[PDB]
Amino acid sequence: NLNMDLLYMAAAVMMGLAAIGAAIGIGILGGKFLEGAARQPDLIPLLRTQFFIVMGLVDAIPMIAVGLGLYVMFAVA
Amino acid sequence: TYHLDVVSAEQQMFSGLVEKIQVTGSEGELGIYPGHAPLLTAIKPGMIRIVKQHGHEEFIYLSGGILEVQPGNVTVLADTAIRGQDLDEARAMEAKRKAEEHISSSHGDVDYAQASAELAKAIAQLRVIELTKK
Amino acid sequence: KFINTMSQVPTISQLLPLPASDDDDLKHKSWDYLYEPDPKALLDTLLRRYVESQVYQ
Repeated sequence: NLNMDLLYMAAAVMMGLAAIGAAIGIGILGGKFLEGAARQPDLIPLLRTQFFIVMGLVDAIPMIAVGLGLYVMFAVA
Repeated sequence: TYHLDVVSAEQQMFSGLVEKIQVTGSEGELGIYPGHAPLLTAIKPGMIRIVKQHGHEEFIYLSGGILEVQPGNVTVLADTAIRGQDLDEARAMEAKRKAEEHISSSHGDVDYAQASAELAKAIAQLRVIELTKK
Repeated sequence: KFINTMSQVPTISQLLPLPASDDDDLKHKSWDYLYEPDPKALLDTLLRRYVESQVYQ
């Protein structure tokens, strides 16, 4: 019935917005990371360490969005 | 920490280890730190704060020059620099008198291109003479 | 060149090209280098001061 037709749409919009947010956020943050190496490479590992430290908080919310999108699509259905 | 060298065509202004420094630049003032990112730049009329061991500052006038930060040991080159107690408030006030006259006495663009530099010299002195009191 | 009050040595040395066969400062290395904008002018005027200093001295 109509329930499943709307629930796939809800999961779709949630995961789409999550994808845009996460992808562009890491795009900007990693863009600054890659800029640092072009200035000089010897803190590629340490800037890559701070990169993961920050990228965790980047991915904090979009994976709540993805988790609930997956839940709606496979468990509420 | 790190070693700072300050020189001009007329004399060596300073040479030795320092804890931190705040220096004039082309766009704006900048603070240097131990092992800072290497850079070189021209400097606008201003001054440099030399905070040495135990936290003792001294104030050097930098009327014009270039600063170098490629190594841990940094370097200031001055087209004109004056030690902070060879100058005085009376001298900066004379510079103020001179500049305020020349602003009224400059009427074209080339002569204002010179009077603006005279004003900048006066203002940088009027700045360092106040900083000197700390 | 004034090596002593009563002895001096004649010398010849090159200014240009600024010799890169001097000892390399491999100790000072970095993870970021920043050139202030219009680096050409700053570097050109800086090198003019270099040649000025060497010749006058």
